[PDB]
Amino acid sequence: PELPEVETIRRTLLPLIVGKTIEDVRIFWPNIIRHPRDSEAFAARMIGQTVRGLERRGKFLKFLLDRDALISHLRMEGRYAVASALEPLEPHTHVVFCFTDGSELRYRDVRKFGTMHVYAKEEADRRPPLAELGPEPLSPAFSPAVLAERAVKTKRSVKALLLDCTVVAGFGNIYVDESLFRAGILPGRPAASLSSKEIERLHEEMVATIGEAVMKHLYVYGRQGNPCKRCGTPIEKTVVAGRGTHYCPRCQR
DNA sequence: AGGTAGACCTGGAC
DNA sequence: GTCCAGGTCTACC
Ligand SMILES: [Zn+2]
Repeated sequence: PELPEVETIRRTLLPLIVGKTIEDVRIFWPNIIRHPRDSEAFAARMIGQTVRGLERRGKFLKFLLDRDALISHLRMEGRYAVASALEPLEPHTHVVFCFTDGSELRYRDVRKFGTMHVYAKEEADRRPPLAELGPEPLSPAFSPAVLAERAVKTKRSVKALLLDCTVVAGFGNIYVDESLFRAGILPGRPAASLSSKEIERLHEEMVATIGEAVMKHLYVYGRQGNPCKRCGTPIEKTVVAGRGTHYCPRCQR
């Protein structure tokens, strides 16, 4: 899921698990557990901790327990559900946290691409994968100044810049293409070639793009061959930053 | 060795 | 048997 849907999961999951105490952890695909590397230590350390909170950083969910934080990335098709220990697990269930009240937090993932890392709370932010993660796009910490500073410094295309997780959190292929379209900037342009006016406009559209989605219709992403919604020009697709890239050659410059 | 490009977690679909 | 999905932390220099 994208950032806005991860925020929805964060908001919806929290009341279903807050205040519950872990009694067991069952792991059916150890490779999902990335820290501690030994999934046995992962399972053992969580036992007896109570869920106190659930936060989001970029696309990462951060489950706050007593001593530890569990940092979870759903990647492609990871999903969490809360259900009774008495019911059969659903297909592709790879990790299960059993609570003392007979309920369970289940993690399902067809591709097995998701990741889990557990650290002491006070360490989580300075260890992978959260270490280096850029500012939240909806936060004052993500500013035109910050964006301009990174743009003027690189030889990369603007798209490559915006896909860099250290620049800003939670921007992937879709929102990058959409933001660039709304700002009227071609994705293949050198980041350093953007005028201050363009940086300001891109910042504004980046914020509106994720902002409208987190609170609540694509212009270019996956619409190649179809008419642009603003000028009717056919949307085109190329490779930029080694990625499938969608844009309107008339609206964007 | 800082900045960058892009390698890699797998099952499902071709 | 081959290829795709893809964000991001690795690894290349
Ligand atoms: Zn257009």
